[PDB]
Amino acid sequence: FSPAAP
Amino acid sequence: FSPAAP
Amino acid sequence: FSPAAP
Amino acid sequence: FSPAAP
Amino acid sequence: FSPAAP
Amino acid sequence: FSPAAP
Amino acid sequence: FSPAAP
Amino acid sequence: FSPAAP
Amino acid sequence: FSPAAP
Amino acid sequence: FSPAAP
Amino acid sequence: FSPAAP
Amino acid sequence: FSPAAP
Amino acid sequence: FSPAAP
Amino acid sequence: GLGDQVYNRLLNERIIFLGQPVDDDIANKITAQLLLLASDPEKDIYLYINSPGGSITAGMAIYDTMQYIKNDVVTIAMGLAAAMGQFLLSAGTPGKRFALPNAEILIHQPSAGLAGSASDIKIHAERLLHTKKRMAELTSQHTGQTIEQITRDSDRDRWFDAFEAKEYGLIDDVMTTA
Amino acid sequence: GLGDQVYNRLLNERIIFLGQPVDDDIANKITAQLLLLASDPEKDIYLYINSPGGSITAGMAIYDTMQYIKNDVVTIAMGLAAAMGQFLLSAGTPGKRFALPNAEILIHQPSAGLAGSASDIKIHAERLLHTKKRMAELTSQHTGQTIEQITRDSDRDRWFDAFEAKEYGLIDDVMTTA
Amino acid sequence: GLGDQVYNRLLNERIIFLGQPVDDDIANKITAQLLLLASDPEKDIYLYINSPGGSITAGMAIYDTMQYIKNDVVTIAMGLAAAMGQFLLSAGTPGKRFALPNAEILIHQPSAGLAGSASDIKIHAERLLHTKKRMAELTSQHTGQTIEQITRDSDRDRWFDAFEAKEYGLIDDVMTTA
Amino acid sequence: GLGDQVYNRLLNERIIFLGQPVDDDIANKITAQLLLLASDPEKDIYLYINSPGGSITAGMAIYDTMQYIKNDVVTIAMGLAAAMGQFLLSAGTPGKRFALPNAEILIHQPSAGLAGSASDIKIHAERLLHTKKRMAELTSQHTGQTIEQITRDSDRDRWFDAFEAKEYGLIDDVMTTA
Amino acid sequence: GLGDQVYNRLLNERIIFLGQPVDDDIANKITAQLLLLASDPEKDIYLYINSPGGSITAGMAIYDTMQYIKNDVVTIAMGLAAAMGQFLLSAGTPGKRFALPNAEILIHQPSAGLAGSASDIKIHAERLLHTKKRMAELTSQHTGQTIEQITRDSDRDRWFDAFEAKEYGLIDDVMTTA
Amino acid sequence: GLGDQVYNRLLNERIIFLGQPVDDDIANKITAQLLLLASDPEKDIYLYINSPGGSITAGMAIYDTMQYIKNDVVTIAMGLAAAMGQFLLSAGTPGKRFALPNAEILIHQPSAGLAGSASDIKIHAERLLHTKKRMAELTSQHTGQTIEQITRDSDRDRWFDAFEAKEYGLIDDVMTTA
Amino acid sequence: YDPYAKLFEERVIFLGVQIDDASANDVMAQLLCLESMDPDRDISVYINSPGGSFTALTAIYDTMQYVKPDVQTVCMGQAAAAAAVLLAAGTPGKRMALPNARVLIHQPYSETGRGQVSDLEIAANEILRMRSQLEDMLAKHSTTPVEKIREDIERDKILTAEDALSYGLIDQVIST
Amino acid sequence: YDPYAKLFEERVIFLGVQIDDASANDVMAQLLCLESMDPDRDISVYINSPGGSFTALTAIYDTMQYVKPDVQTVCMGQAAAAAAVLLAAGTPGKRMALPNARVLIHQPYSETGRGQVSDLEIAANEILRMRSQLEDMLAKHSTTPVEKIREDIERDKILTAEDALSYGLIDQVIST
Amino acid sequence: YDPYAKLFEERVIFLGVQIDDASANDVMAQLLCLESMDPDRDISVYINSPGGSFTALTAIYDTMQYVKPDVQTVCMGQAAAAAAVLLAAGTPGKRMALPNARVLIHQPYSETGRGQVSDLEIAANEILRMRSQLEDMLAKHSTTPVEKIREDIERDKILTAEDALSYGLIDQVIST
Amino acid sequence: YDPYAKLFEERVIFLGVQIDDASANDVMAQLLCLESMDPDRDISVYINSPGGSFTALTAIYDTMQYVKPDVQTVCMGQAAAAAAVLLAAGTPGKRMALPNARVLIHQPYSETGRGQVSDLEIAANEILRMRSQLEDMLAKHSTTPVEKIREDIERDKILTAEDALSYGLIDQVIST
Amino acid sequence: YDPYAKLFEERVIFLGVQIDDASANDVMAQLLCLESMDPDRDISVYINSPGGSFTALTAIYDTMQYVKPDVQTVCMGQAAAAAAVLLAAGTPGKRMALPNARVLIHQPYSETGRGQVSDLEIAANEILRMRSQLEDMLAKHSTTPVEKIREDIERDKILTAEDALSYGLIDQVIST
Repeated sequence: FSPAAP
Repeated sequence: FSPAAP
Repeated sequence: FSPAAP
Repeated sequence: FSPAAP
Repeated sequence: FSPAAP
Repeated sequence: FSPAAP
Repeated sequence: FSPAAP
Repeated sequence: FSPAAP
Repeated sequence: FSPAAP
Repeated sequence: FSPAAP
Repeated sequence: FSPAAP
Repeated sequence: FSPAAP
Repeated sequence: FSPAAP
Repeated sequence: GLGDQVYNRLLNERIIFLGQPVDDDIANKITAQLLLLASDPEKDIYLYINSPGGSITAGMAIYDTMQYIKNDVVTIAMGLAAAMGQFLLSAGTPGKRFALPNAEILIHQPSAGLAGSASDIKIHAERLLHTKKRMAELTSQHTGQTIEQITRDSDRDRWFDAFEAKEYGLIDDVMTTA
Repeated sequence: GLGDQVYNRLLNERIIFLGQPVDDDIANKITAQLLLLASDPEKDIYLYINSPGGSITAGMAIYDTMQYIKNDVVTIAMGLAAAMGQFLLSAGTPGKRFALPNAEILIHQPSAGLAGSASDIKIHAERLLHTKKRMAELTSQHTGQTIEQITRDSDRDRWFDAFEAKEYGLIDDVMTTA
Repeated sequence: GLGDQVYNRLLNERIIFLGQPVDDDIANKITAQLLLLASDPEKDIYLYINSPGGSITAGMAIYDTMQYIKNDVVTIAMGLAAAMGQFLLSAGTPGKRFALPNAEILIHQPSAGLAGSASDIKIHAERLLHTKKRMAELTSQHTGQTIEQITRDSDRDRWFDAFEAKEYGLIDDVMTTA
Repeated sequence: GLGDQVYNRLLNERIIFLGQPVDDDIANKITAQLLLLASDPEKDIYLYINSPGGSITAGMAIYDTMQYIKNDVVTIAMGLAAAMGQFLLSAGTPGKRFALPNAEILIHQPSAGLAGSASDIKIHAERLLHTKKRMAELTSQHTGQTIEQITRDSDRDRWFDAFEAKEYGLIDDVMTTA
Repeated sequence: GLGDQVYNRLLNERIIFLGQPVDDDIANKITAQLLLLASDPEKDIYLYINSPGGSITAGMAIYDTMQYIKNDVVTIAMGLAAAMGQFLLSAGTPGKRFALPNAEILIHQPSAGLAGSASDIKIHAERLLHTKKRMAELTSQHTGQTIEQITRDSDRDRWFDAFEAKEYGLIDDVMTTA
Repeated sequence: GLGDQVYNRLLNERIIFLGQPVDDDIANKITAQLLLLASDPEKDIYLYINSPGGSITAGMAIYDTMQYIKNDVVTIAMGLAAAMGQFLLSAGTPGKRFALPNAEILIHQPSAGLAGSASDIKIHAERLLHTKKRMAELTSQHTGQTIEQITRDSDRDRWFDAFEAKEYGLIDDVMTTA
Repeated sequence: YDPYAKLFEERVIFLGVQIDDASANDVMAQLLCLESMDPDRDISVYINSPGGSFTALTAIYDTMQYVKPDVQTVCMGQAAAAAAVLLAAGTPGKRMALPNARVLIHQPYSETGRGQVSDLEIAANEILRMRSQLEDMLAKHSTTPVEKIREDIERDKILTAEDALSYGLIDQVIST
Repeated sequence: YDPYAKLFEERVIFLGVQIDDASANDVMAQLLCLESMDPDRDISVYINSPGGSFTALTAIYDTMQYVKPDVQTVCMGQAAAAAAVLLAAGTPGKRMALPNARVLIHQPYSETGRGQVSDLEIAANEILRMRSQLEDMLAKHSTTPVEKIREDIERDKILTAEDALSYGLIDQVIST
Repeated sequence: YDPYAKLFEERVIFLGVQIDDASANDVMAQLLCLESMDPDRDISVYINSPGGSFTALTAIYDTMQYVKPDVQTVCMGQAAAAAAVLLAAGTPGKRMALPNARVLIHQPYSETGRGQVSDLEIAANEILRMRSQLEDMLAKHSTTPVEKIREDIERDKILTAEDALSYGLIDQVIST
Repeated sequence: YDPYAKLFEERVIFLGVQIDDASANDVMAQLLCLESMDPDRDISVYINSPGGSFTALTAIYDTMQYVKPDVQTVCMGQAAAAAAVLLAAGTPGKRMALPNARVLIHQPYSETGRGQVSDLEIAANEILRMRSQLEDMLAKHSTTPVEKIREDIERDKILTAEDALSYGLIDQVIST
Repeated sequence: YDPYAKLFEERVIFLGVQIDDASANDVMAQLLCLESMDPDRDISVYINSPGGSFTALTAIYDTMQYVKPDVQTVCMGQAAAAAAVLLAAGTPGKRMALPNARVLIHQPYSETGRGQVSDLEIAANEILRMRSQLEDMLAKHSTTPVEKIREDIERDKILTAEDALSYGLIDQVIST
């Protein structure tokens, strides 16, 4: 999940 | 059931 | 059952 | 139940 | 059962 | 249970 | 069972 | 059981 | 199954 | 089973 | 778990 | 099992 | 388990 | 028992109930009751039908003992009359078959299960076909409809209201109130 | 309460019902009833058959007590009479066997199951074959057909209506009306 | 049901049925009935046996009760008499044992199941062997055959009709007709 | 129906049957019957034992009510008398214990099962050991054997005939005929 | 019919049996019988206990009924008296509690199962603790022991024979013979 | 035999037992008994409660038929009175509700389970909430507590001793002794 | 397992389980794979089975009939019902059996599901036609006429190696 | 299966089943393996579970608390009981939820077996202490005081993404 | 598992389960594969089984008798009816057993399913013929006459190593 | 799974299931395998188990005592009676627990089979001796005297991290 | 699993399950494989079992006796019935047990199925002979005489490490 996770 | 039975 | 039994 | 039944 | 029992 | 019932 | 019971 | 009950 | 399938 | 199969 | 195990 | 089998 | 097994 | 008491008294009057699927036990009891009430050769018998049907053989025993005696039997359908139930209901003496206004009748085709070797399956197959033909012929004779019409209408389950049953010939007349 | 009362009041008329598969306890009950009714040596005993059959030994006990006594036994078939049922039906006094017009009679061949070692299986096999031959000879004697005719006819299950069973020798005459 | 009063009316004539597998309950019933009928010491007691057998201990209790009283016991076999059934059949008073023409008598050897440690199993094994020896000795004493003849004949199950059982010694005479 | 009036008329003769494994219900029933018959303090009470045993506590209740009353109790064993059964058999009044010639007596050591934590299992263990010692002492007191002899003979199950039981001390005398 | 007859004729002598685990039905029966016998305010009521335990609320209902009536309740324990059984046994009128020489008494701690959310578990936990304290105080009041002695002794199950139960205070006196 | 006799003889004194979970059958029986005893309108009717609760509808039927008649209903609590049981307990005539000293009263708000589509779940949810509010208002009216106080106290299960129940208002007075 | 795969390259196919859909599919897939290889090489089928389903029976039989390479069959321990006609369905002159073989032939068994009599009539007619097809198919694969099978198949019949050879089910018995 | 390991190389851990011993052991082993690498990389835990045991709950929680690397948590679908407290146990400022995510908080449920009164008392005291510790530790990770926490936890409480953000269980909701 | 195959390359076959279709097929496939190599090497089989079906029994017997290579058979622990006849079916002069081995011989046990009396008669005659062939083969493979086998087979018979050696079921007992 | 073996190469052993024969067998198999390498490296055992059989825990304890390398134990999640004794069985100064871990000690429980009262007496003496040996061994690995733990073991006792440290079952509680 | 295979190279065989056909078959398969690898190096057997069948017991015992290299055996945790006798069956002077071992010797148990009394007599004689053989072969491997085994086996007997060493079951107890 980037941004921001990753 | 009369009439007519009985 | 008559006749004939009974 | 009277009245009225019985 | 007669004769002979009874 | 008397008294008082019965 | 007699004798002797009864 | 008498005596004493009954 | 050839011929003809394959 | 040879002979003769195979 | 170091430190200190390992 | 040798000797003697095998 | 050595010594002595193995 | 209250239920045993009420059945005893109603049977004492003239009446016979049928309120469960037809099997050997209930058929034997009904046959015994019919024979017992047959002692008087003048008073008629009354049979109340409320059942989803049952075995063919028991129903045919009941049908035969109904047809045997001189005493006229008057069938009244209440609730549901299906499979052998409607057959027994239609088995009553002509002009003396009745149903309640909300009574519901179901014409059904015989069904059974088979197992075994090929020859046994064969034999039971012709036996079932013969039974079906027997039932169709009896229904056609009783209702007055033509044989092929009956065997065509019995292909699938068919539902009937009181007036539809009266028109079809299953029931002589429908009662409305006392 | 209904069934017991009607069965009692029918038993006072020398009528015996057989409306369930034949096993030990019902066989003992029927034997007791037959012995009880045997007290009067002139009045005949009427027996009604509606059963799919049962155990061999119980049926043979009923058969032996049936032909033990002087009292003539009149068998009436209603509904279904199969396996031991038809044997008891045809075991009645000659000239006094009847069936309802829509009664079905099934000639059936004995079946059983075996278990154990080879010797036990053997012994039970000869015993069962002896029972087969005993039944075949008895029914050939009763019906009037020859032994090999019965043996070939009884290889598979066979069905009979009233009239073809009557002409086959199983039944003396068929009931029509009261 | 009919069973209770029919059995009572038959017992009023000194008649006892054994129409089920032998266990503690039926053995207690039969012993009680034998003791009750033993009140009159000049009337015979008749026992009709139709059973496939049961437990050894209950049968031995019944046998001891039979042997205890001075009332002569007449045993009649109908249907099947096997295991303890045939033992009780042959345990009757000499010259007073009968069977129906189509009755089957099965000479059977005791069987049981064992469980537990290697020491308890031993003790139960000698107890079972002792029971076997006593049964064989009692049968030989009652039938007149020798010990070893009964022992060799009882290795496997054996079947007897009325006549060959009469010839063997298990039955004094065969019933023919009333 | 039948099966209860015989017990009534036997109880009218001061005879009590124990034909089932000993549990709470039968123990309470037998205790009630013993107290009921204890109303007359000069007529003996006869107890017939045929059972494979049961719970310890129920048998002990029966035992205590046997030696509570003045009436002398006479025990007769037929069939099987095992575990609690033989204890009740040997608990009778001295000189008034009998067995039938083919009866079997089994001396059996008590057994049970335990569950729970270490302390609960411990407590139940000493309770079971105390019950063991109690039973051994009572048996030795009744039969006249020493404590060591009884406790060594009761390590495993033991079987006894009528004569072996008479010689050991479990039975005062064995009857042969009436 | 034997059990009902003997229980009725014993109840006519003001004797009540508690020979099964204590539940709602038996508690209601005992309460009804106690109220019925409470019609005469001069004749004492004798209650016999052979029970392995039961529920708490039913036992407390019986205890309250016993304490309410003016009739003295004489308790006799035979066989086993455990859990609620010993509580009812020790709940009798002072000077009128007895046990048989081989009677066995078990002091037990209440046990139950709980389920649900944390709050429900909590609430039922204090309810169980309150019930346990209630029982401990009641039995300490009845026996004469102090609260702390009862709490220490009731932590685990404890067994008592007749004499040590008499010494403890659970039983006022032990009977030996009639 | 015992239970029917004692219940009949207690009902002859206008005493009704409720000693089992409340369902349709017991509610119908209690309604019938209340109507029957309502024939005499100048004698009180006494109702004994020992039950762990039951269905809402049956309890409300009993409640309505309890307050329909002029006869004053005196409720006595023994053992356990929980869920609908305590609701019936507190529904008695004011000034005539009593409990035994060791009786326990459990206040328990209703519980149920639902299944189906969203709309059906909704409808049953408002029906259940309306039933809960109905119960809360009725309890507040009967006990004299404010409605919000009862609602707050009924969120969880609550236990009450006899004296706490008296202080709260559920019970008018406590039976000390006869 | 490894031995089955190793024997596979020797054109040897086991039929050691009850005949059903999965086993038939595997057997016919193997037959197609082998015929896709050198079509001048025989395929050996070792049969040890108590029979099984029927559609699998006919599918395997048709697959054997279609494949141009000659297929030989060897009885093994037991061949009953379906296995009997698989064993008899091999190419002429290439049917073998072990000295202690145990061959059983019996008419098909079936259980028509319960229902109204029209469905049972349809199913019974289909069963009868199936039985007629099988008697004809077994008659054309053996020297015995149709009527001889009519007497023989009505009950179960058991034949040994020599009995099967004399009857015509197999061609030769393996000795050593 | 392949995508699980493929995500695993990117320091992403799924918690998609009920919390029990085996799943907790796997999760803690993965956490230890990830922290065995350079501790300067964050660990992402994706939570979609209806809860489970409490001992495993605590094991995973204090395993997360022990490791130096920051642990971020992202909720998906739902998070109840164990899942909710594990989600709230992430590093501050690094808790995320999806717009349609569901959060459920409820007090622990237990099934204390039958036993003597002393055993029931011991188990009940343990359950009460466990619930008190759980609510205190949850209040530690949230802005709300403990009083509000045990007011709310008495029944079931269900919060959406915005509700969780306002309550303090979630630092920020994922949008796109 | 690895030791099974490793011993298999040494022409050693285990029979450690009950005799049935699958085990018989597997063991005789192993026999065929082993004899596919040079037929001048013996095949050793170790028997430890409580027996099994008679058809698979006969299949294994026939495939042992067919192959040219001699077969060693060694009893190991316990050998029941089918196991006993396999052990006695080895090449003469080269069948051994362990000092504490137990050998058991008993007549076949069968379960004729219920049905028509003609079907039961056919099955009973088949069982009788099968059993008779069994003692005929056993007497052929032993030194005792057929009548002696008839007398000794009617009940269960249990023989030790020395008893089996004296009886002719075993040619030698290995000590060490 | 991969993480288990990967953690294994750093001499870390999980005990996350009930104590029984198979798990214990694997446990001391791994203990001996780690012994196979240099005996100067410690062995770390992570314990999260609700306990289990007594013979298995005793075998693991004996293996731990026999191993010359010092073995350190870390409790986390929960430790029941078997887990408690194994955790306390570690070398002195090397027993750790996580801050929120739960420790439980209770006397052994067993289900003695129904049988002859002599058998029950033997089993009861055996279980009493086993409990005495267990409590003596527990007193060996703790500063508390034997009588104190006999009093404390009669019922269930539950200790937290600080409680266990004060009691003597844990040398130190790790924080971060 | 990997540790079992790795320990296999050092001639260490586990017996951690109940004695039956499959486990025994694996056991003597491994014993024969180790014999083949090297006839001049000992084989170590670690026993932790509650017992099992008797035929498998005797098979393993005979395999141990036939193997020329000595067989080390050590008890681990608990050994009973088959395990006890197998542990006592090791080479003289080289049998060991752990300090907290638990050895149980008990009389054989079985279940004679329902049958005709002649069959029960045959089975009873067989079990008695099995008992006599087992006791004689056990007394052979111990200093105690046969009648001493008669007194000591009639019920269950439990021996610890020192008790087993004194009685003769164990040659030496492993200390550390």
